[PDB]
Amino acid sequence: STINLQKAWGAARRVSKDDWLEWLRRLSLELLKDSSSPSLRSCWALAQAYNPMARDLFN
Amino acid sequence: VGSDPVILATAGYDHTVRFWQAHSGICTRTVQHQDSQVNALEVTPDRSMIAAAGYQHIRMYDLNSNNPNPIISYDGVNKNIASVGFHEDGRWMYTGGEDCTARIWDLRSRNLQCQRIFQVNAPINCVCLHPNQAELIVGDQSGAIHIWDLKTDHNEQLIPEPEVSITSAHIDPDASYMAAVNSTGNCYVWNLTGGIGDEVTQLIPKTKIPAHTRYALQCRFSPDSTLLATCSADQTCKIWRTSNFSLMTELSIKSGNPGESSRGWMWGCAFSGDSQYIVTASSDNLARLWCVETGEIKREYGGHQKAVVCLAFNDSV
Amino acid sequence: TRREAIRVLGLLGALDPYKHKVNIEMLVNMGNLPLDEFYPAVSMVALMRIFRDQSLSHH
Amino acid sequence: WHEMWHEGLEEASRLYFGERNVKGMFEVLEPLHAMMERGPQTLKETSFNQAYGRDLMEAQEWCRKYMKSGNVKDLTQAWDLYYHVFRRISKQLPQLTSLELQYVSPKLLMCRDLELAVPGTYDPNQPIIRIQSIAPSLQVITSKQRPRKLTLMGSNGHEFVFLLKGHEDLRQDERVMQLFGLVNTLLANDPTSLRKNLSIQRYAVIPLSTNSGLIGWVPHCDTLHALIRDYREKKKILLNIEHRIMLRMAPDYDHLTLMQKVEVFEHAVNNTAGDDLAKLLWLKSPSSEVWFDRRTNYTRSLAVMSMVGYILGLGDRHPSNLMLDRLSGKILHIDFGDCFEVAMTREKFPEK
Amino acid sequence: ECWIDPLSMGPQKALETIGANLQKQYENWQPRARYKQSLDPTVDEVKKLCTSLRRNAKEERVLFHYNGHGVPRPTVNGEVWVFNKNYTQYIPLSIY
Repeated sequence: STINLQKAWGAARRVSKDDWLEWLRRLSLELLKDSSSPSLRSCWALAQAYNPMARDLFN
Repeated sequence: VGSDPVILATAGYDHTVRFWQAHSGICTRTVQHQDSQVNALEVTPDRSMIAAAGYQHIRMYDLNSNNPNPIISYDGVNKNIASVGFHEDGRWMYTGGEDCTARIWDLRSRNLQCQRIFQVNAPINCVCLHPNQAELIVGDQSGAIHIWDLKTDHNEQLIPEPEVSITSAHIDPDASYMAAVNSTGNCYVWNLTGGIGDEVTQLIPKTKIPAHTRYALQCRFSPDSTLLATCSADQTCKIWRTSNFSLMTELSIKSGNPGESSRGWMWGCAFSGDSQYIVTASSDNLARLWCVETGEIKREYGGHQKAVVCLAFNDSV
Repeated sequence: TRREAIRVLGLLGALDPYKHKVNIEMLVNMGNLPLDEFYPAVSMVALMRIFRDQSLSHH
Repeated sequence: WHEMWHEGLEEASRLYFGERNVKGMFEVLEPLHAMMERGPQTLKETSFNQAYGRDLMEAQEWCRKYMKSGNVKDLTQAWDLYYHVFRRISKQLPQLTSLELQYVSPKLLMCRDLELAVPGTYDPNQPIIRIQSIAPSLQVITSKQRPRKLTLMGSNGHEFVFLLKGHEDLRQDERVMQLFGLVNTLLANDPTSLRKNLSIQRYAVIPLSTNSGLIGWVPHCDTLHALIRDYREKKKILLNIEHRIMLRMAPDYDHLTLMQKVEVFEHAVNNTAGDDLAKLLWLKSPSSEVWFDRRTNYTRSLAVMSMVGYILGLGDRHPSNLMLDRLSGKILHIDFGDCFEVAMTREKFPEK
Repeated sequence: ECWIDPLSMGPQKALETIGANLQKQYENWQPRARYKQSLDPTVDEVKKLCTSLRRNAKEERVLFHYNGHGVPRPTVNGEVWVFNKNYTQYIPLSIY
């Protein structure tokens, strides 16, 4: 469960703000899906729908 | 210890008094000192029994007999005894304490109570008997040196520097110069006016030596009166020549490495009979017999569990 | 318009910052708990914010 | 009653066994006998007079027999009964973690919507926040003096917590709070000080007798000693590490000379990183932006109380007597028992 | 518990008080009987208690009152929970 993560990490092909913002979204959602604690894994569907939810659970 | 011409006692927080040998570096005999530490040792001029000033008791152990209990336990004091003097005749004994009350104790008399008292304002840090056996120099924490005359009681108070605790002060056997030491780390030398019957004893300030950066702890002239050892909390025992007041040799026990904090304070300085050697106690639990001219550790004394605050040295035949 | 909005801040003067002051938990959550408790607590807190208001209707 | 009898027998034991002052011992105990001579006014007083009161009265017979006979065997019978109830009381006192109004004083429980206003709240400009109701439970603080933690409901609806100290005269504290009011006024008037937001944190003090009174409980506070204790147990650091290092290097620390003490103290300081309070202020703070604001207030508040304390003469400032606001960051000083350089004057453990 | 709030009186005193009250309560129905309380007992303590009361009345009825509100529920294997000497572990006790 660290293959899609390594794609998000070593992309670095972002030449704008929304490009990195898109990178962030992919990074956050991959961490939720991965996350061992199911209380976080359960919130993955909402985070896809709502960006603020992803940022509140980022840390 | 007693039969041996040279004496070298040692004592600290470990409640022992270890009598070493200068020629070898071997502990000949220890002596127990319970209920307190030892703040200052002192061999008697008669050399029959050593003294050990501690907390609320001036004890005096036997030098001849081995493993004895304290012969004398002068009680009736408080707040420690910083130092102890001894009259060369062997009759009178002087002390100084933090109770702001100098005293005199008659060893010959069996009376527990002392004989004379010279109360002062601030705690007494150091005693020093004048070689003429008539004047007693007395430092204090406020800075005021005094000269309590033993015949006229005319104390001539004097403050070299305001609001600095003078920690020790010594006067050479020839009564030429008198040195004092304070918590700033200066070494105020005073030229003694030549008065005995007149007892003028005027102190002429000669030189303020900037001896150390940090607290200085003891100064003492040699029997030659050519050298003035001055110990401090900077882990260096500097030796100043009496003539020029210059640093002939600096004996340091530093680590030689910036990563070493508070290795141990140096407060021991006892010259040899001929100013060839110099004894030195340190808080690193180790006595050190240094060489004066060269500056080399001749012998090292070890075996003390705790720090070593006192020294004794006696080459009196 | 921006020009006027400045010209009006000019005429009204420059207020002293003090004079204007008179005129006018997520990290704490983690600071306390262990991580196995923290994860439910932080999930709930993030869900409660969505629960209030009309944002809940969408999600 | 059992607390008064406890402190009374402690004082009477010091007079008799310590000083051998027998007449003064009776002067200590005879008010407590007249105290119970009112009778049981509450259920707690009933159960005391039931369990102990019978024995105390019997010990009074031996005391009253001694007054007209003068025998050691007469008075020792009373001290046997006195120490009997004292040991039973001494066992009880740790168990008194909380007091219920129904038992200790039901009068206060009945009290509802009193017109008498909340102590130290009355202002001639503000509307009187009269007492709505008293809470039923009293969380007794486990200390040497065993202060209470009173809490009152205001008519405005907000709770007001207080600290009910016994046998601690609070007229000094009341006067000192008047002084802080004056200084706060002066700081408000100075523009430089006002710009820096300098002020002294103060609390209500309401005396009730020569012994007892009310102190206003400051919320969001905890003693400095507690903070350091709790931080060091978290980080697995020994609470008494500095003391242990000193006694290891030199076990005679108390009897050492001044210079010796300075060495010992320095040796401890060099071998201990004294950053515990700074470090814990960081961890406690939620964010750096708040952390910085907390520290600015902290530094200024301390300086303000340093200068004011010097002038007032406030000594005996060990870390149990000052507490830190975990939100504003300001320092608070409490228990101004020692003033006008009393600590310097006293021979025992003088503070310089 | 036995009409006594245990948290009001503090832990140790409350346990003694409930045992005393329970004795009194039983003494309403049977006042002439040897009562012997066991308060959070060990296994040996239960053995010595029951064997002593059995020795006293070998041929007569002896009452065994058990209140397991503070211990985990009994197991399917016919076991009942008691404490260890240190009150750190629930020790099982076979019904047999």
